[PDB]
Amino acid sequence: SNFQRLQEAKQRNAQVVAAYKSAQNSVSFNQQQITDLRAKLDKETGRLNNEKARNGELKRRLKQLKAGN
Amino acid sequence: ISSTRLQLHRTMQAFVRALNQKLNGTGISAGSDKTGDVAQSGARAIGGAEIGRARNVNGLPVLPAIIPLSDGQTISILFHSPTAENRITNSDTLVAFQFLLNKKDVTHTVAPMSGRDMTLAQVTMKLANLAEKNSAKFQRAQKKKKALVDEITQLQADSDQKEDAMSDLADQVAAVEGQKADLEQKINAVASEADSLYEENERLQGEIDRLNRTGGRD
Repeated sequence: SNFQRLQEAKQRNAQVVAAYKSAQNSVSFNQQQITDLRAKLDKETGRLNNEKARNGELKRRLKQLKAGN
Repeated sequence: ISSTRLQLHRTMQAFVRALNQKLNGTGISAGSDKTGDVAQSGARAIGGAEIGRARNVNGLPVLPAIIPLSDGQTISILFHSPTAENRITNSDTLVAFQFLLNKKDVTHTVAPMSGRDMTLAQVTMKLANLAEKNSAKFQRAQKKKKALVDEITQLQADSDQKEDAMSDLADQVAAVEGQKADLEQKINAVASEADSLYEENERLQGEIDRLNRTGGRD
């Protein structure tokens, strides 16, 4: 019978179009979120930079202080 | 009614001629396109019906006669031999009882038994009427079948093309996920380093103030 063929064709058609739409949106989504992650990493690196500079300056000042008793 | 071979052909051509003469008003006509074989001999009954190979239903002789009408319909009448047993042989009276139109049994209305007699004009007119009644739906059926073929082919091609397009998106997502995990690890490492360094700085600052309180041990 061709009627069962109609059934299977239309159900596979709907399935495939739904999959196509969702999979088409996924790429824009994941690009957005990877950009966000890059931004967070850069912010954290900036704070770490500041902390390292402070640590170096403070250690140098200590070594200046204690020398020669 | 008729012999197996000595009266069948003549009765069939006469029946076809009667059908043709009284089916004049309707565009449907009855006949056969078959013209013998490659050899071209005279005294040939070109116009008429066709006869099929004998079969046996439940131990009884069966002999068909197919009348292929125009417009795609057919009329078939069936003979059987009560006077003779075993094979049909030849020179043997035959009985016409079953009338079929488009493979559907229709003897039930064309040939009731009534008054222990029956004329042929009723039969001919009745078959003509049912043929011209049925032709409309018998013709729309083929169109709906062809439309079904065309539409299913188009739809299936659509689905295959779309799936071929779909294929690679999972792999794309997988690569994205790998990059995401790497970014998370990087962020965690940087944050841990920063907090540890802060604790170190606070301890050293406390020591610095404590030592400057006394002036570097004089």
